[PDB]
Amino acid sequence: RDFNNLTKGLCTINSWHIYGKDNAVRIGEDSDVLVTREPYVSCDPDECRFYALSQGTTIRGKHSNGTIHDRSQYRALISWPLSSPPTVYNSRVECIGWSSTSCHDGKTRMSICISGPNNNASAVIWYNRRPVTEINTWARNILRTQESECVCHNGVCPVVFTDGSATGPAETRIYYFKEGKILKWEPLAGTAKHIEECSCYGERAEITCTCRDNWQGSNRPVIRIDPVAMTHTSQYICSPVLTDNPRPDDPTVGKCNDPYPGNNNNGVKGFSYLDGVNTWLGRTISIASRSGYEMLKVPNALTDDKSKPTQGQTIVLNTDWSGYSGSFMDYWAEGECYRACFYVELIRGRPKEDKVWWTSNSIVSMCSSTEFLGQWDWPDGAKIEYFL
Amino acid sequence: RDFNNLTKGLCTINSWHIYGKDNAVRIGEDSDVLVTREPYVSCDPDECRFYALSQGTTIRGKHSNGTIHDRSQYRALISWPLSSPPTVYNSRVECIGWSSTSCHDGKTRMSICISGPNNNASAVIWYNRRPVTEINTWARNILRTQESECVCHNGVCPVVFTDGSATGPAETRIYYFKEGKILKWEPLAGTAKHIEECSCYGERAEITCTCRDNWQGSNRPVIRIDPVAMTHTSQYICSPVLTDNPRPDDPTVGKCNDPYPGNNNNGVKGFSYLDGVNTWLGRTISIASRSGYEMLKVPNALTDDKSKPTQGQTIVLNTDWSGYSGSFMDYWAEGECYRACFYVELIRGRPKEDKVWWTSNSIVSMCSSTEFLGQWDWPDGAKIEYFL
Amino acid sequence: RDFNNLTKGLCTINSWHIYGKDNAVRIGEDSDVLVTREPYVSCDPDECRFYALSQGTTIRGKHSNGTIHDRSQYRALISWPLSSPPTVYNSRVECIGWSSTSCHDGKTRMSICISGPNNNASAVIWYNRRPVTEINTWARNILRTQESECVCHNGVCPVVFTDGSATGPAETRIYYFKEGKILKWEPLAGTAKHIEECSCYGERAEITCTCRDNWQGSNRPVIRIDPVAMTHTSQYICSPVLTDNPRPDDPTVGKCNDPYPGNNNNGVKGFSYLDGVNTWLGRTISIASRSGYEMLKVPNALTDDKSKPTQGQTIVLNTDWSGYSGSFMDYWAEGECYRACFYVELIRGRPKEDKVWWTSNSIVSMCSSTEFLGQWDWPDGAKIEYFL
Amino acid sequence: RDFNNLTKGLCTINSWHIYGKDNAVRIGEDSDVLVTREPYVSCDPDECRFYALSQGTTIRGKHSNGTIHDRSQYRALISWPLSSPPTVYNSRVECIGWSSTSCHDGKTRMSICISGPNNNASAVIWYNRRPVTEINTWARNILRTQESECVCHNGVCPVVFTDGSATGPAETRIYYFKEGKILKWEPLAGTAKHIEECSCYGERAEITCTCRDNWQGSNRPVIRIDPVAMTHTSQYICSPVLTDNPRPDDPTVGKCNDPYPGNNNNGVKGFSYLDGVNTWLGRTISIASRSGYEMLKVPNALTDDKSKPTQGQTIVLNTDWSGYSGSFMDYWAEGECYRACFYVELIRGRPKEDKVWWTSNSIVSMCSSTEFLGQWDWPDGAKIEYFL
Ligand SMILES: *[C@@H]1O[C@H](CO)[C@@H](O[C@@H]2O[C@H](CO)[C@@H](O[C@@H]3O[C@H](CO[C@H]4O[C@H](CO)[C@@H](O)[C@H](O)[C@@H]4O)[C@@H](O)[C@H](O[C@H]4O[C@H](CO)[C@@H](O)[C@H](O)[C@@H]4O[C@H]4O[C@H](CO)[C@@H](O)[C@H](O)[C@@H]4O[C@H]4O[C@H](CO)[C@@H](O)[C@H](O)[C@@H]4O)[C@@H]3O)[C@H](O)[C@H]2NC(C)=O)[C@H](O)[C@H]1NC(C)=O
Ligand SMILES: *[C@@H]1O[C@H](CO)[C@@H](O[C@@H]2O[C@H](CO)[C@@H](O[C@@H]3O[C@H](CO[C@H]4O[C@H](CO)[C@@H](O)[C@H](O)[C@@H]4O)[C@@H](O)[C@H](O[C@H]4O[C@H](CO)[C@@H](O)[C@H](O)[C@@H]4O[C@H]4O[C@H](CO)[C@@H](O)[C@H](O)[C@@H]4O[C@H]4O[C@H](CO)[C@@H](O)[C@H](O)[C@@H]4O)[C@@H]3O)[C@H](O)[C@H]2NC(C)=O)[C@H](O)[C@H]1NC(C)=O
Ligand SMILES: *[C@@H]1O[C@H](CO)[C@@H](O[C@@H]2O[C@H](CO)[C@@H](O[C@@H]3O[C@H](CO[C@H]4O[C@H](CO)[C@@H](O)[C@H](O)[C@@H]4O)[C@@H](O)[C@H](O[C@H]4O[C@H](CO)[C@@H](O)[C@H](O)[C@@H]4O[C@H]4O[C@H](CO)[C@@H](O)[C@H](O)[C@@H]4O[C@H]4O[C@H](CO)[C@@H](O)[C@H](O)[C@@H]4O)[C@@H]3O)[C@H](O)[C@H]2NC(C)=O)[C@H](O)[C@H]1NC(C)=O
Ligand SMILES: *[C@@H]1O[C@H](CO)[C@@H](O[C@@H]2O[C@H](CO)[C@@H](O[C@@H]3O[C@H](CO[C@H]4O[C@H](CO)[C@@H](O)[C@H](O)[C@@H]4O)[C@@H](O)[C@H](O[C@H]4O[C@H](CO)[C@@H](O)[C@H](O)[C@@H]4O[C@H]4O[C@H](CO)[C@@H](O)[C@H](O)[C@@H]4O[C@H]4O[C@H](CO)[C@@H](O)[C@H](O)[C@@H]4O)[C@@H]3O)[C@H](O)[C@H]2NC(C)=O)[C@H](O)[C@H]1NC(C)=O
Ligand SMILES: *[C@@H]1O[C@H](CO)[C@@H](O)[C@H](O)[C@H]1NC(C)=O
Ligand SMILES: *[C@@H]1O[C@H](CO)[C@@H](O)[C@H](O)[C@H]1NC(C)=O
Ligand SMILES: *[C@@H]1O[C@H](CO)[C@@H](O)[C@H](O)[C@H]1NC(C)=O
Ligand SMILES: *[C@@H]1O[C@H](CO)[C@@H](O)[C@H](O)[C@H]1NC(C)=O
Ligand SMILES: *[C@@H]1O[C@H](CO)[C@@H](O)[C@H](O)[C@H]1NC(C)=O
Ligand SMILES: *[C@@H]1O[C@H](CO)[C@@H](O)[C@H](O)[C@H]1NC(C)=O
Ligand SMILES: *[C@@H]1O[C@H](CO)[C@@H](O)[C@H](O)[C@H]1NC(C)=O
Ligand SMILES: *[C@@H]1O[C@H](CO)[C@@H](O)[C@H](O)[C@H]1NC(C)=O
Ligand SMILES: [Ca+2]
Ligand SMILES: [Ca+2]
Ligand SMILES: [Ca+2]
Ligand SMILES: [Ca+2]
Repeated sequence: RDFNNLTKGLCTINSWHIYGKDNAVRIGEDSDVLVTREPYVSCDPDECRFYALSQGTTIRGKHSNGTIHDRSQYRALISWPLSSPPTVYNSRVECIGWSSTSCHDGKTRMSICISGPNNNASAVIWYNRRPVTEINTWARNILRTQESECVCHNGVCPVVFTDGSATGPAETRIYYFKEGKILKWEPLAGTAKHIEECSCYGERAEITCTCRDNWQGSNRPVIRIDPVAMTHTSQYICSPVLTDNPRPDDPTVGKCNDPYPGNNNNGVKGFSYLDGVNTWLGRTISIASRSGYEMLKVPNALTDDKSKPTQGQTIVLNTDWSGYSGSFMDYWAEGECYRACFYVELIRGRPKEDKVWWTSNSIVSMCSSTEFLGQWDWPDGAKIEYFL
Repeated sequence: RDFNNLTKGLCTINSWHIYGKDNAVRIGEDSDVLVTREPYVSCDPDECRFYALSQGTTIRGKHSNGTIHDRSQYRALISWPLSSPPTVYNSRVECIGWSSTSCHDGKTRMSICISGPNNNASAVIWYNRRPVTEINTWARNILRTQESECVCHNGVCPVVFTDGSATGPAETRIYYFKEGKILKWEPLAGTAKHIEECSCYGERAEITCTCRDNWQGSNRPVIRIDPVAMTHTSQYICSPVLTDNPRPDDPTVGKCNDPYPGNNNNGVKGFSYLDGVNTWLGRTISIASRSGYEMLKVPNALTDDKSKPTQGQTIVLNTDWSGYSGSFMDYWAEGECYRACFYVELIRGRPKEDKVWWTSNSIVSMCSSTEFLGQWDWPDGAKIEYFL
Repeated sequence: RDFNNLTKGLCTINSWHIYGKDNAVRIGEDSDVLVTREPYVSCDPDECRFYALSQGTTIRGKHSNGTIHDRSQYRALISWPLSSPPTVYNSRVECIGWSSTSCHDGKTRMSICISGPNNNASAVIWYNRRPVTEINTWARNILRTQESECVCHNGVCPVVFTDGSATGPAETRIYYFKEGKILKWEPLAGTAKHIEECSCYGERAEITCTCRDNWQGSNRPVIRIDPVAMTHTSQYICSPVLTDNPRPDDPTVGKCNDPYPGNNNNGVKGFSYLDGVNTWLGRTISIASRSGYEMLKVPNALTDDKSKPTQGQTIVLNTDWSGYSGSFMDYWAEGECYRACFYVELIRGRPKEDKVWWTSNSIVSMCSSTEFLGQWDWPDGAKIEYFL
Repeated sequence: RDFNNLTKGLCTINSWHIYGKDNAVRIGEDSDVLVTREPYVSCDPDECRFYALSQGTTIRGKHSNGTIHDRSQYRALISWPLSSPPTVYNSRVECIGWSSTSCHDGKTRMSICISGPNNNASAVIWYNRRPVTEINTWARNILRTQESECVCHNGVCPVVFTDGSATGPAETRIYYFKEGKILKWEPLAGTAKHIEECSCYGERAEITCTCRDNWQGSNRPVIRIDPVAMTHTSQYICSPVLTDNPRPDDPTVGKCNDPYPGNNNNGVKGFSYLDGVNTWLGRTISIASRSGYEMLKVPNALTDDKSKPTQGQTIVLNTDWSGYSGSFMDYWAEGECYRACFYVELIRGRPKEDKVWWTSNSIVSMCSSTEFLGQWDWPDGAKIEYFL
């Protein structure tokens, strides 16, 4: 009932423990589960929930044929209980649209969905389950945003949006919202060349976003934001451990303010926790496809351009599919420090498993632990052959 | 916890943004979704919900054969969460009957369903989930009401009812209710010749209803109601832009107090927001069938008998089916002014798509924006051929 | 939050209006609806709900074969929202057992289920969702109770139970409960020869039950109970309009303290509202099967042994099936007087419709009105042939 | 809102009455019910709920093939309403893992799930729906815990865990938790040789657990715990009535501090209420398989090594399958004394019913009564042949 303030710092991460997993494609083989993608996880003061962009069909309905396409009029942002499937009967629709973000400021929740044709799209900002502000396309080519939660400090909650080419210079803006209303906005500044799909967190009154350059970097852009002063800066992560996909093999030396060359015009949403010696990077294991997934401890990855791993943890094995991944935290948990968490989207279907006509996913999520705990891998677990 | 008072005026409408959409016939192909029609949208102080008249079968059950018929003992008024499907397991039954209306007065909700044979029907008025007043048929031929929400001001909530022929003079009455109890009622007065199915809103302590003349006007009747004095008047919308369906082509000059001739004995429930220069009319694009849907800005449409459009927005394209449409607003939203909203019913099945045996629909709804936002079209999206 | 007191008297009943109906066998043809029978309706301070004894299978599951049998280990008392179907996913299990009753005393709800073999059955009394008192069989032959709600006055809520033969003298007792605990009990007294299945209501601090003599009366037993003094008496309804089924045709003169002869060893649960000139009897239309259903106004039916009908209302037509019927009222509704209500069970399947292997039902319920409203009939509405 | 204190003693148990039963495999033949095993029952201050470890598939989905295996990444602890089925749409996931326990301390609920490979497993302790403490494997061979509720006294809630061989000496520890945090822990002490799967209760500020020796006793280990002093002791139940399974026939004299020999390396989770003359033991009827189930009154079973039964009650007959069983009580029920309750898991499928490919179960539970009530048997009730 008063706005949350990013007061604490992050706990030390010595390993990751399972937090939620829904087994959605298994259970969807014989239950009424909706076809999604682009999932994430966000918390309220009293419950943390799973989120995704619906495709408007169940996995076994006939209209599941064709769900590899990203934007259409039948998609919506939906949320559901932690670790249940997106069912037709248990899901809550937040807003209509084929790109989103959402965060709670302590008093209530802001949601933003985007819909439109490519050259005439528009975002409307929902605060306390009601429509308040709308924004229209500025550069007239697929206006999009984070696809994972935003972060708020005393009422102000910044959101990064890109409008323009995904294969050349684009127009990115950081908007500062409070209670649904635009306070100010700025264009992207600093050395990042291209921003797409930011995954963010905050600690000690600062917001950090690890984003995706689609144009030309296989190393990742980072935006640091100040919610009080309402300003931001951008860099690339210095470390040679490259975490975009597809990507060239790891070099010896990395790049701090320029894209690392080697693969152009493609990527994946990813994240990292950047906290000095306590820094952990997430990445696909295949350099060529979204398959496998690992967490790697690389001290001072952001600043040191020769930093190599110090400890690791396999989250998904290379023979299993992964996809998008992002950051969230439960800022309303009791304790001295923010515990860091992430989710990994596990895509099943087209394009890699071409023998069915649909695309869908399941979620796995994890949080940090100060113990050095043992590891297991967490694959989707459906057998595509049962759907034939 | 005290009665709502229509205090504000309407915001300026410079375009319309998506508000809710449920994709019910898509998802019903493989989920347990009920067969409906005659939908609308109404808001409580804490949530806005979708409503419709159930047919008592799911779309894929065998009893869906024959649901083109309008009145029977198996229909009921049901409500469900905003932007979910009318599912068997997520729906709430408000009352039993094949015609309805419903509004919240600030303290609690009044619902009215009607059932009976044609020559002996009856309305019972429910207030706070309990039956309170009943009214019996006065002219003994299909007693009916709005099929969309009523509007309340300080406890009084007026409802328009018609009893009699749909193809000649009928008996229409406006009843003023407070907490379920009839305060007074009047017969229709003013120049409207025939009223059927009113769609209403209020601003600055006045209620406006745009209704359907079935007998002989292709231009629409309007009733202005005063909830304090409890009086009303009626006219037709002056503008030559004709918004009933089927209808003759648009003339040059319009009619203010007489039906515009050209099509007799048929129509569709429709609406409009009548606010001086800030006036917007909704209509089907086909003059011959309920197909396509558009919003048109026609300044002073009610009074000027030569008013032509000034700006437009396509809501459904002409190759896709539409149906009934109406007005609602969220009178409990924060702000200086009432934001105007509407829904469009999208009928699928018989009679136009004769290769299945059922009739059902989905909902699309929209609210206004002061920005000039870009447009997309919003079709039902099912493929009838999957139901064969 | 303090016990309800039967303070008011009954309103005048000049006709009956629809209150709830669920269309369960229609919708069960293609939804996951449970097989029930022996339904009734009971109200809490904030909601009225539907109740029945489950058979532990859905209508279309294979285990629905054999549900004509009455007692087994798989039955339970369940409640669900007013006018929805008993679905697997929307139902609440109150207690386990193949005979029940349930009422709310103002503070919280008492439920009683009975299970056992025929010669060793037992009742356990649940108050505030917890087990409190248990009673064991006294005469060792199918211990049973009302199959419809009990009625409470200032904490005391009496329940009638029969243990023994259904085809000869039995042992009936009236137990007075308060907060789950037996205060006292008495054996049946007065002139009724055999009690089975009582349907009760209260007005002005008196409880009236119309019961079923199975042994030898086609006229019905009535028990009047005093909850303060905790005493009771019994008679038969004097009127020649006979309301049990099967039954001989209506005589000219009736019997006040003896069973009317003509049909032995069979019956149906039924009810009546006994209020001087304002008295209304419910009965099947067939004298030979449970088919058709009507309400009849017979002034002073209880006392006058020559009373004939004065006004009527057809509830179900004779070509459609009916079954059990009973009384409830919403003692927590605002108003000067108790409005009288009833439900009718509509059985579908074996034994009359032998071409399927299951038995199940739907509910229709009605309440009274002081208006003289028009009538419609309310049949189940499923087509058995869709289940083949 | 303040911690529960084990204040009362147990009521006298003169027979057992039905409390809950869900009929899950019957209803799962045609509803979306999840495949489980290892169920139990736990109560909150306001509701008692059913719990089990999910297999991540519905009974009729294809992924049900192979659910005889115990540990995998697709299992989770779920809870659902008392006496409903574990449905996809009505279940709540508590934590991820293939072994668990859970109890409410009066203020809120602690849950512990365990996942991992066999040689690197880990427990994480959830308090108030959030992850708080994690523990890693100490002896590196299937770290497991109770599979039924723990018991709390003024904030401290002890849990027994075993890590190591199931066929030789293992490492067992008793951890004392308060609000999610480890206060202390001890290794097992006293004369018990092997602990696996403890079923516990408390009365007068003492916790009693009846556990399973898998290695070599057909008589059962008992741990008595003191939550204030945080200490414990262990013995075997002295009585010759042997309650593990498989087991040799009952001897004449029993063993108080040594395993009774006769069957090595196998068992079943079971329980008992140990209260002087008021002592009741539960056991399978077959000495060779988990089939049949009975309650037996054996006065002073724990201490007297020649104690024989005095009274009995058949719960499941020998021709029907049983499985695991355990103890719970509703410590928040009104009354002078704790009423004792238990559940029995009823396994259906492989390995005994090899003609299907899945394994699943239903629950039956019972509580005590001071009346001598009559008995019935409570079998699962599905017919396997309907699943072919
Ligand atoms: C029980 O549970 C515990 C807890 O999980 C288990 O213990 C963990 O075991 C993990 C696996 O062994 C281990 O993870 C690794 O940690 C390494 C850190 O070790 C180094 O430092 C420590 C301390 O200083 C030393 O002891 C040790 O000797 C090392 O010096 C990481 O280096 C490991 O990551 C790399 O290996 C894996 C494959 O094995 C790669 O997938 C990964 O990407 C890393 O290697 C690639 O990238 C680097 C960096 O640029 C390159 O140098 C390297 O050549 C690889 O590059 C190619 O591949 C990538 C990806 O395909 C591609 O992009 C690139 O182009 C190249 O093609 C690893 O993360 C945990 O630290 C350990 N935890 C703890 C606390 O012990 C235990 O085993 C369990 N089991 C049992 C049986 O009990
Ligand atoms: C990006 O997004 C933006 C936002 O949506 C898009 O911009 C919008 O584009 C819309 C389509 O062009 C446009 O809508 C039209 O607005 C007209 C107003 O324009 C006039 O005034 C402005 C300013 O004064 C001038 O600039 C302009 O030159 C005009 O003078 C309306 O007139 C349009 O409606 C009519 O056209 C459509 C078909 O195009 C008809 O369906 C509709 O019914 C209207 O026409 C019929 O009715 C009139 C009135 O009686 C008749 O005169 C006419 O002949 C037609 O009559 C026949 O048809 C009807 C229906 O079948 C039948 O009943 C009758 O009998 C006859 O048979 C239209 O509404 C928006 O204004 C514009 N918005 C803004 C802010 O710009 C942009 O394009 C998007 N795209 C891209 C690529 O970026
Ligand atoms: C619009 O809506 C309104 C509101 O519903 C409709 O108006 C209602 O219409 C009803 C049907 O006509 C009517 O109901 C009947 O009321 C009779 C009362 O009428 C008498 O009194 C009034 C005033 O004093 C007089 O005007 C009138 O002339 C009469 O004197 C009841 O008598 C009727 O019930 C009997 O008839 C039906 C069949 O028609 C039987 O099923 C029923 O059981 C009753 O008859 C049997 O039982 C009696 C009593 O023992 C016997 O005497 C008789 O012979 C029958 O016995 C056989 O059958 C039974 C059952 O099978 C069996 O057990 C026995 O053994 C024998 O075999 C009836 O109830 C409403 O009163 C009326 N309401 C109002 C306010 O007007 C209107 O019509 C609608 N329609 C339209 C088109 O607008
Ligand atoms: C109506 O409802 C009421 C309420 O339920 C019903 O009344 C109950 O009826 C029950 C069944 O008769 C009865 O239960 C039995 O109680 C015995 C106690 O009786 C003794 O004491 C009383 C009073 O002192 C005396 O009246 C009586 O004469 C006796 O002396 C228990 O002994 C019974 O348990 C044993 O029998 C059953 C089979 O019948 C076994 O399954 C069970 O395991 C017990 O026997 C085995 O174990 C013992 C102990 O070591 C051995 O000595 C014995 O030989 C058996 O051993 C073999 O089998 C086991 C299991 O397979 C195996 O492990 C071992 O190796 C050996 O192979 C039984 O529990 C209730 O007490 C009674 N309740 C009341 C209040 O009356 C009434 O009947 C219902 N019916 C009707 C029609 O109205
Ligand atoms: C956050 O800080 C503001 C002042 O900046 C204060 O009013 C607010 O209550 C603080 N938040 C919380 C959760 O205390
Ligand atoms: C899916 O659609 C394609 C064309 O878009 C069609 O050929 C294909 O057969 C469909 N798949 C199935 C399984 O119906
Ligand atoms: C509406 O007006 C009445 C007086 O006409 C007042 O009592 C009521 O509280 C007002 N409504 C609200 C929501 O304040
Ligand atoms: C629907 O009913 C008609 C007659 O009312 C029948 O001929 C038709 O075949 C039915 N449709 C289907 C698909 O069963
Ligand atoms: C019912 O009567 C008792 C006294 O007999 C009184 O305490 C109670 O509050 C009354 N009930 C209500 C609902 O007022
Ligand atoms: C129902 O059970 C009977 C015997 O109890 C069997 O003959 C019959 O065929 C079954 N019905 C169906 C449709 O399976
Ligand atoms: C339990 O005991 C503590 C003191 O040991 C006390 O504070 C607490 O309130 C007691 N529990 C309850 C439910 O009263
Ligand atoms: C289950 O899996 C086995 C091998 O694991 C396969 O042979 C069997 O046929 C499957 N069962 C069914 C009914 O599909
Ligand atoms: Ca890239
Ligand atoms: Ca018309
Ligand atoms: Ca009889
Ligand atoms: Ca053993």
